[PDB]
Amino acid sequence: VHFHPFGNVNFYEMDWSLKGDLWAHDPVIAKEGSRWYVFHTGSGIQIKTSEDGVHWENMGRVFPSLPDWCKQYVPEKDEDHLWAPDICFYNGIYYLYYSVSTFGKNTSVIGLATNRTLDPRDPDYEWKDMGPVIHSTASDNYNAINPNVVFDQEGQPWLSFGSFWSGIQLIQLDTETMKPAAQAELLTIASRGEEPNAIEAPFIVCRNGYYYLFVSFDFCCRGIESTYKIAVGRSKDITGPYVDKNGVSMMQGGGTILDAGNDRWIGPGHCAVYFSGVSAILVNHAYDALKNGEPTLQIRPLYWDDEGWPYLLEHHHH
Ligand SMILES: OC[C@@H]1O[C@@H](OC[C@@H]2O[C@@H](OC[C@@H]3O[C@@H](OC[C@@H]4O[C@@H](OC[C@@H]5O[C@@H](OC[C@@H]6O[C@@H](O)[C@H](O)[C@H]6O)[C@H](O)[C@H]5O)[C@H](O)[C@H]4O)[C@H](O)[C@H]3O)[C@H](O)[C@H]2O)[C@H](O)[C@H]1O
Ligand SMILES: [Ca+2]
Repeated sequence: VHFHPFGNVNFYEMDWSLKGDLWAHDPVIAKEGSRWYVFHTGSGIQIKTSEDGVHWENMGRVFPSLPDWCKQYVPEKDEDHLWAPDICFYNGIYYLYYSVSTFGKNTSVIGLATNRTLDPRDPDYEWKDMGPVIHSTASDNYNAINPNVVFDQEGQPWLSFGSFWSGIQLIQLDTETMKPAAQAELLTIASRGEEPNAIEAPFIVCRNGYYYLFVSFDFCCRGIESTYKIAVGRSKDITGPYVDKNGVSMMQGGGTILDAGNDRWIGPGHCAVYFSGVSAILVNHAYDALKNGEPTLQIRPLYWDDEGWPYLLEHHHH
């Protein structure tokens, strides 16, 4: 399943000196035609576009206003900022997942919107509100935010999500609804194993016979004091057990650190990983120490070593 398509594009041949409107947190990317799209956290889900992948402009948003049903799930929410979108392309349809929540609480719902095209100029454009996907309340020990969809080796879709509480959750989706399958059960597949369980934002990819689970550790959303980092583990089965490069279980704080940030780019996290041919990129945000800690889009080539583990090189100089 080519659920994140990018064409003949070779990410290792592009110079990723990003320009333009770069302010963002919790970014994902998609490409339709020759146009690239970044979906990120903000009013009604915020959208940027680019004709090359490198020069970005703010383009629009997914919802003019919050869908009405959301209030039932999160009655205390009184603004229209939707969090941590995820995008995938399946059966000719775009499935956009997003989070409705309030900060520090686990009364939350993940919604689904669908579209035939990502382009508002295209007369087929219409984000159909397909309603709720999965939710959490105070009686749950997980938080229904931060969705991610992955396809397993048998082409079955799966949803991972989570933030704090018991950690990262996983549940099988139905291929028709792209919502959790009838009697499907929620599994916890990662956790720091203790309090406060600062693990969130899962992103799963399948490469060379392993599922790789990327996550963010520690604390976002504090500008220049954010302590966010990007960590990774892997499993032969999508249901786990996920283990880091040192063999430590990701259900016990395991995870190899991919990026902990530098003197400029503080607290990198909420990442997404995409492939095109034999190339890959990591997408995330980081808090800009030279611009008042403002969350900033980052896109970098991501390499894989001979043992199958991902790694980043030093930042180029521009
Ligand atoms: O930048 C300017 C503005 O941003 C944009 O508008 C919307 C904003 O983006 C949102 O951030 C994205 C989300 O951030 C991550 O998770 C955030 C929170 O972390 C957890 O809460 C943190 C903390 O711990 C809580 O308690 C922990 C649990 O309680 C125990 O019982 C349990 O055992 C513990 O584990 C505390 O209450 C709290 O202090 C929460 O899970 C989550 O709320 C998500 O991953 C991202 O989705 C930001 O918040 C929005 O306002 C605009 O563009 C711009 O104006
Ligand atoms: Ca995500």
